[PDB]
Amino acid sequence: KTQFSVGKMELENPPSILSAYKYDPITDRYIYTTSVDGFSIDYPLVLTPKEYEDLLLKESRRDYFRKKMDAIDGKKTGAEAAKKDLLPRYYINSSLFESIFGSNTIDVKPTGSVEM
Amino acid sequence: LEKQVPTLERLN
Amino acid sequence: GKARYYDQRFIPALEAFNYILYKYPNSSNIYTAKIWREKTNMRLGNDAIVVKNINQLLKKTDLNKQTFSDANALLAEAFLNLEERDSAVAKLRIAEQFSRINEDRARYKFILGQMYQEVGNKDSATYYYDGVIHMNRKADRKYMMHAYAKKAQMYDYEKGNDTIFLKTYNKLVADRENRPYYDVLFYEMGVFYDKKKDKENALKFYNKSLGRKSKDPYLMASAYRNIGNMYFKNTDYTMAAKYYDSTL
Amino acid sequence: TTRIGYIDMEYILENVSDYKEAKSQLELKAQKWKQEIEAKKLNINSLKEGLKTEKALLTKELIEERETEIKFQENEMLDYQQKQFGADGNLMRQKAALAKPIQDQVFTAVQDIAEAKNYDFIFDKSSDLTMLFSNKRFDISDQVIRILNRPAMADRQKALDERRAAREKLIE
Amino acid sequence: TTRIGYIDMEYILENVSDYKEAKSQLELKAQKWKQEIEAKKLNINSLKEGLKTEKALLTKELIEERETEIKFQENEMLDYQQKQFGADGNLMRQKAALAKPIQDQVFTAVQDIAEAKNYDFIFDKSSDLTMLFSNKRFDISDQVIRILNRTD
Amino acid sequence: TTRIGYIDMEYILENVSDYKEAKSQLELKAQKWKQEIEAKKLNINSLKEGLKTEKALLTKELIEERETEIKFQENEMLDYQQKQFGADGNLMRQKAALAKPIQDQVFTAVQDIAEAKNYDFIFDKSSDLTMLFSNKRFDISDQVIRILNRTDKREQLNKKQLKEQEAKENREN
Ligand SMILES: *[C@H]1O[C@H](CO)[C@@H](O)[C@H](O)[C@@H]1O
Ligand SMILES: *[C@H]1O[C@H](CO)[C@@H](O)[C@H](O)[C@@H]1O
Ligand SMILES: *[C@H]1O[C@H](CO)[C@@H](O)[C@H](O)[C@@H]1O
Ligand SMILES: *[C@H]1O[C@H](CO)[C@@H](O)[C@H](O)[C@@H]1O
Repeated sequence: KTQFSVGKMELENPPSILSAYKYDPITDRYIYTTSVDGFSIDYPLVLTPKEYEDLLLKESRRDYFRKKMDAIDGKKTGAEAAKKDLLPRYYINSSLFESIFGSNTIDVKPTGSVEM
Repeated sequence: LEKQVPTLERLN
Repeated sequence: GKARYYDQRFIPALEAFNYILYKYPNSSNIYTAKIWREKTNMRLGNDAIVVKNINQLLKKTDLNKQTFSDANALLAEAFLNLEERDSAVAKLRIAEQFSRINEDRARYKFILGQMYQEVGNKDSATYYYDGVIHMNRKADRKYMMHAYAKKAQMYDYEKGNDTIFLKTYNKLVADRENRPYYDVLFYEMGVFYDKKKDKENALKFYNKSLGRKSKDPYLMASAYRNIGNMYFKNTDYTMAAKYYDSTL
Repeated sequence: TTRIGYIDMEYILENVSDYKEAKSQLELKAQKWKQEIEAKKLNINSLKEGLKTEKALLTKELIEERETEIKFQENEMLDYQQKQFGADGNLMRQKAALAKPIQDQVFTAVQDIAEAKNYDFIFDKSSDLTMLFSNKRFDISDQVIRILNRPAMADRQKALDERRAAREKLIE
Repeated sequence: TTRIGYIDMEYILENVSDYKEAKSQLELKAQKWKQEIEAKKLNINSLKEGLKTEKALLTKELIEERETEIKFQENEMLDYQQKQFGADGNLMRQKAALAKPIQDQVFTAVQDIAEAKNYDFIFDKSSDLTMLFSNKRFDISDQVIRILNRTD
Repeated sequence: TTRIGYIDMEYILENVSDYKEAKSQLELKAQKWKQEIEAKKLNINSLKEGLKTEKALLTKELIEERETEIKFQENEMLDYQQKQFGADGNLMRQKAALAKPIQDQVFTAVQDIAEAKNYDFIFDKSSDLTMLFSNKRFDISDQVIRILNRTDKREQLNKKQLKEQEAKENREN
């Protein structure tokens, strides 16, 4: 035994609970709101430009890296589509690899008769 | 008119 | 990278070109990779960076004539995106001068004529349209026919000679090799007769252009709208309404 | 003496049916709450329309009393919404209750593998911290999934030896 | 040869000071502010409905002043919301004043421990999403707590 | 034992000149868009003032047409503002797409560095706050920056240099 310090895993919000950023041009702000049907579930988070921009850039960089390595790995149910935009250095696909013959099937068959 | 026909129907 | 670029997938194309520039220093395609990276950046909306890098590369490279023309065409496109008409004109002039492909040369001369016509310099626009005409069968006939159309657009209606214009465009429109562009010519002739206050001939040539079945929707719409305007200005509002319904 | 592995919890949870079942149950509960809130909204709108249809007939005291009743109903709706979908209650609790069994199974498998392979830390590749490089032999996602769902010459020589042993044993 | 430790920021924060009670009070105040915002939204909606009900009886001039009053109320609610819940101010400023001195002290103590004991990496386990499992033997939070408690 | 390296993506993006220049150009484009929005606002205000000045001399129908035109202009301005500066507008999308080629180059360089030097893990230190203290000995950000500058300022070898390189690399056989 090593007495691990266990973290946690949690479910995400159901699709009926929207969570989005809205741009208010009256005050030129970006407000993050998590609402089910217009009712703010938590406190709204209003940020300035260059405050929303930094977080958006950080999350976009993280998502880009995550999608790239998900495509590289391949076992994520959607990486096959993203493998096209990958550098071929990072993966090998068998659709363009062939054996000495195109398949392993044998189909040479005889027809006719033989008499003794 | 059609908004006040119901209260016309409503009585007592 | 080239296949991704022509598939309009610019981020992976840039990745391929950057990998060429990163992994193969001893390659002989370094300059081609640099130019292709720059045009990919231009497609991504980085025209200032493109101008800077291409100017840096062209400073001391003495590269091949065709790649020099390609780099200058890229510079012209980047300057167009930056809204610098003079720089774009100069770069496109160099690209057309150093180009070896006849189709590209005709396209560049046509675009130079278009630029000068947009600015209003009818002398230089006429020069470049005539240069396209002088390339008679070395390029697609669309460039020559539309150069004739744009030369008709820049006609001088105050001092110009109507007889020479009419004879030239009648010779053009009575030619078998010009059939796929008859509409484009016919419309122009109608416009000419529209601006000389000759409603009969203008209507006749607009009808010819319409009967040519342009297959370009805006040419058909323009002919219908021009006939509608001719009828509207003649206090004939029923036919004007009919032709407006036609162009809608 | 300090080994680090990674889990990639997204891929692991993609291979657990209980995760999809829990997501469906959470969606069903959310839909039930939304339907109840919609019923309350319908009642409040009916009250508002009833007040509107007589706003030009009765005196100010009755109008004010009905408006206070409508405000009380709206406050009751707000309290119900804060109780159901709010920051603490009936959604956080439901999410925790639904995720507790899946967390138990997944973390039991991960702990078993970590103790077996003597890992000191087990990071998550799908978390906010991004690893641009991973050694790919410290990835224990496949072993966790298997637990939850339950030198060519040397290889050739081993295969030949196994074939010989199997053929010898089968006939006798 | 690579030495790795970790800390639990929440555990240290709760141990060194009364962080939990102040955080709960701040959460209650934030919930009160959110409910006030919802009440303002309800009042604005009621005013809009009342204006919509009475339009024929108006001269389009009192309609204009009622619309300006509604817009003023909406802007007042919006600026109140920005002031209370902005990325800097009255919630983030209060949370910062609550947790910033202790966070800086913990950072300084962590740097001192890392320099003294030649640590290579010190990870923060407080997120609980990354760092799913930790050996708890490479845990230096009691040292951080004792260093913090040494200072008055 | 495991060898851990890390980069700082914000630091790398700060030490790339082309990225900074592109960001400045994007800010200039955003300023131009804001000026266009201001021009639209000025036109809308002029229309509103014109309607208000002569509102008594117009019939109900004409007032309705002028008000509909003003509403159409206001809706067009709102649509332009949301399309250019929205949460997923042109400005934000173009800002997010600036670093993608740099991210590709950084990823490739990190793979190559981790292959060269026996690194088991390479983290992005700026992705989250998990990495509290990181020894600067394991920061490969400056190496990545050197690689990025090297590929940015690449130069084609001359014919003599190419022949020398071929002779050198062909010496194994
Ligand atoms: C491009 O070039 C033109 C003339 O060559 C300049 O006027 C312009 O400012 C830009 O540098
Ligand atoms: C374009 O070209 C014409 C003929 O070369 C000039 O006259 C004109 O000024 C412009 O440079
Ligand atoms: C063009 O010029 C000819 C003579 O050159 C005229 O006959 C004609 O009417 C038009 O003016
Ligand atoms: C509009 O009107 C013109 C008038 O001839 C028609 O040709 C056209 O088909 C459309 O009805």
